[PDB]
Amino acid sequence: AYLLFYTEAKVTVTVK
Amino acid sequence: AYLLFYTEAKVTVTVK
Amino acid sequence: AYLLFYTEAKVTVTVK
Amino acid sequence: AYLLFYTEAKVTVTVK
Amino acid sequence: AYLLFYTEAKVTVTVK
Amino acid sequence: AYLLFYTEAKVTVTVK
Amino acid sequence: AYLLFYTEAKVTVTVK
Amino acid sequence: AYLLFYTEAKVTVTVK
Ligand code: NA
Ligand code: NA
Repeated sequence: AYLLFYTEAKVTVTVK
Repeated sequence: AYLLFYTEAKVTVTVK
Repeated sequence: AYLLFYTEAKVTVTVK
Repeated sequence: AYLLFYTEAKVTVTVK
Repeated sequence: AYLLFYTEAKVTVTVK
Repeated sequence: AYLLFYTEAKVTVTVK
Repeated sequence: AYLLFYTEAKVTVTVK
Repeated sequence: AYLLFYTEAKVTVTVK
């Protein structure tokens, strides 16, 4: 799986 | 799932 | 300095 | 400053 | 598992 | 689980 | 400088 | 500046 960084500042870290 | 930062400094990095 | 997580999910990672 | 992620997967992590 | 970084700058973060 | 840092510098980031 | 993980669980992420 | 990941497994995190 990847660690993904969704970003605006703020970031959301996801495991996909 | 998210990586969540539970924080006091120190932090717990939780996989949820 | 240390990395300061301001958590709301989303987080801001500050260099404090 | 804060950690600024530039996301494309690949990411560039910077200190802004 | 552990976090495996593939570095090129850009990096891919994976869970191995 | 949480991210467990085994630090020696170098670190191993385990998903515990 | 390094990012250093001072660790107990919780961790302090230090910029040195 | 960048956060850089030198990697062997172990990783070294640098601020450049
Ligand atoms: Na890309
Ligand atoms: Na590249």
